[PDB]
Amino acid sequence: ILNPFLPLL
Amino acid sequence: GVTQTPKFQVLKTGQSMTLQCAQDMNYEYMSWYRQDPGMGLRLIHYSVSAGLTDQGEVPNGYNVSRSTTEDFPLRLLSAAPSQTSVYFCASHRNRLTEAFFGQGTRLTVVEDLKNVFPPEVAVFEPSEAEISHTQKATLVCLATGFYPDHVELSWWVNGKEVHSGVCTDPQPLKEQPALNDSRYALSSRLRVSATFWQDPRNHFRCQVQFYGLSENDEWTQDRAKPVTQIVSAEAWGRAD
Amino acid sequence: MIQRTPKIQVYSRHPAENGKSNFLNCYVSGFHPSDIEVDLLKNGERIEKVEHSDLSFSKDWSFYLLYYTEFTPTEKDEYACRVNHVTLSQPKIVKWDRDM
Amino acid sequence: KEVEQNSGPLSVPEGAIASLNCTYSDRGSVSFFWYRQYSGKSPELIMSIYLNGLKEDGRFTAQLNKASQYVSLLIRDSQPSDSATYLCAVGNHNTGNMLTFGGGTRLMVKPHIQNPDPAVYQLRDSKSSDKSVCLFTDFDSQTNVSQSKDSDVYITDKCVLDMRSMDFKSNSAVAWSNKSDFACANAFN
Amino acid sequence: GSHSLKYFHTSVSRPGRGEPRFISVGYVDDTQFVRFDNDAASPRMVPRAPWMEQEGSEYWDRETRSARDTAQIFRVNLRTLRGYYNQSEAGSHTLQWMHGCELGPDGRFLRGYEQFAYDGKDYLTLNEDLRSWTAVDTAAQISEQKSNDASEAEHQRAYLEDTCVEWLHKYLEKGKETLLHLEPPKTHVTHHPISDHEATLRCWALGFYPAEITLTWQQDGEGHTQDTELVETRPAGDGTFQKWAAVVVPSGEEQRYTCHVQHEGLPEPVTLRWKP
Repeated sequence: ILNPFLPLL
Repeated sequence: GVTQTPKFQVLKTGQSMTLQCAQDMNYEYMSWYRQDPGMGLRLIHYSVSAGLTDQGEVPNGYNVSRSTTEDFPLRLLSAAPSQTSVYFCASHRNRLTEAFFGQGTRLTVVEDLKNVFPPEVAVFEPSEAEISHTQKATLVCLATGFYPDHVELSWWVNGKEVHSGVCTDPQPLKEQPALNDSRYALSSRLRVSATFWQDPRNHFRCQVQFYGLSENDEWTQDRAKPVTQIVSAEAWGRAD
Repeated sequence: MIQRTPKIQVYSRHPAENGKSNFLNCYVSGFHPSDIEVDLLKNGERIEKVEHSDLSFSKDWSFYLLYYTEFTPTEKDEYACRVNHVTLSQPKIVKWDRDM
Repeated sequence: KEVEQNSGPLSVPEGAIASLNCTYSDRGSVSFFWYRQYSGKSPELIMSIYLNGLKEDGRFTAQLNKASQYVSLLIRDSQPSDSATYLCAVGNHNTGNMLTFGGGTRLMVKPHIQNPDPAVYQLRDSKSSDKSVCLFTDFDSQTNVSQSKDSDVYITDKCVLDMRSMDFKSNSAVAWSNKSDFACANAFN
Repeated sequence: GSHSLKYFHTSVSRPGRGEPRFISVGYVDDTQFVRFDNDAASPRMVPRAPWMEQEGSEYWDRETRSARDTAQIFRVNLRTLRGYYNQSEAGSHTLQWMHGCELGPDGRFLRGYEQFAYDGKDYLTLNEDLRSWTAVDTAAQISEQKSNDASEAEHQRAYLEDTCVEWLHKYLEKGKETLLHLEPPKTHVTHHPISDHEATLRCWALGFYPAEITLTWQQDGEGHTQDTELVETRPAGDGTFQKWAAVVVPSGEEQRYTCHVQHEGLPEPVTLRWKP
């Protein structure tokens, strides 16, 4: 499944 | 970093209003939760980014919109008693990471503005039997007949606010447990040494901040306007 | 701002037999950025039922794609792949050779 | 509910260890939080946890076990300021609805009263009103204060004050009535 | 080592032509199994492997929401990086993101990785410890700081060590016949006269899975430096892969030449010759 955790660059 | 307004608010059944929420952090996600007394937070609505909205667990009664990233107003369409509650706004970096909440909004929905009343305040002086037997003096403050339950009680000794020796009830009492528009009582205690109390140059004040009606609300009655206001009571020390 | 020109191969899924149904492949890879045009030609004309794969990339970030279509080769029919990309002045056209 | 906490309230002696537990129904949860709320205030984050096992921060330890679908919080060396509602929240990635909160567990850190001397005093109004309140004070932390059985008599909950410079803690409850029938002597039964 | 779950994300800005293009693909080992493409009215995550055709709507609803959340943040990040590098608002730029988890032979987590690239060049890398980041430049250092403050490493590690591994198990179970039961190369030599005195021997490996393969030409069973062209391994379009290797040989000397194929799907390495 896709990663639930999304970095803000 | 999350500014939410107003802090308190009273509404008549059927009125509408908007609760403001602004964030400085520019996160994509914003939310609205409410909490009834002694309960969990329940999600009302939320927004994953500018111009998107979704329904939480308890959407009924409310609308939201997200023109800009920064703001997420909540809108009570038609006020009802069941919406009497504390409302918290939040911002989030991701859908499922830490929520950063606003200061909150306490909202009471009342059937008619002529139920609102500021509190009467009275300070009660220490018992001499307490002074004799313990060498300490307990003052009691007592705030009566207020409504809605939107008060902050403080103690001032010689004009400076105090926290040591102080103790306020957790919640207030309903004066009329039967009535659904019952006004409330709230007590507090300040305890000082007998010696301090018995110097009569020492000034004790119980201040009760009340949150009632705004300028632009409408008052149509004999009594003055249950407007936002402080109500105090005082005692000086007593040699005997 | 990296730019890499695509590498191209054109080939059948299965060894070619005249008169037998098959698939014609054009494989572009090694390219960046991802915008690309790829078409399969039958005798110089653009075939229209051409499908392609979902854009993916290698360790080096360079992209790859497969364009493919059902076909039946004949001795006579000539097939190629037209590729264009920002890195090309002019379409690269690569002929299908069935032995490769 | 999706997120289950016992509402309590729970007592812990001051200085002792508090333990709080939280279960959640959906295996697809992937984020876990402990928030603290002081009465009628906004939840303040104590600890976040995402990997199975333990996570430590000062007096606070959180344990996550995703196979058993519980999170817990442990508080060492409990202090008065740890009295609060502890709110468990999960990120349910299957449903997507921001953070889901449990009903909260209310924790009361109870200090030892050194020299209990249960007594009832009576207080006169600072203005001539002839009105008075009753003060039940100096009882121990295991004494609970019963609620009014008379519709005309009001009795508060108990609260504890701290005379910091005296290193001294007292419990207190207040009672009052409109009836002149009203004697303090037997108010608190 | 043994098995992997990887995703590959591409966002491309098109200023003035609406929101960025966003494509997401997922691979178990060398087998693509899902995709999401926002070029559409309502882009959904969809299956790309027949063993994924039997998932309920709970899968597709979540993965679609999660895909769209990703596109959104990639838009935001594209804007931020344009600022960091002070580029014009007319320009099209590419932000890529790859991440994956690998199992050891015990079926447990062995390693995890994650890497961002801006305009085709490393930008920000999650280090091997999965606890910290390496930034390529001043802009990427701004990003490092912000991810440190946000505990992003910790969140990524939870995904990579736990969720990723747990779904890899599920996928390997559902596609067992394709992912574990490998496909060895069908293997043959063709012959192409170049002139009067030389020919090309072309050694074919066809229909093999996974993609990793070795094709070698040898001369009386020893290593020669004749002309030996090796084409890049290419997809057959049906989930398997192809490669060939070629040598030019003196006409009449063909049978001094052996092709050697190695592939995980073969019991033993194989050897092959021209069959006239």
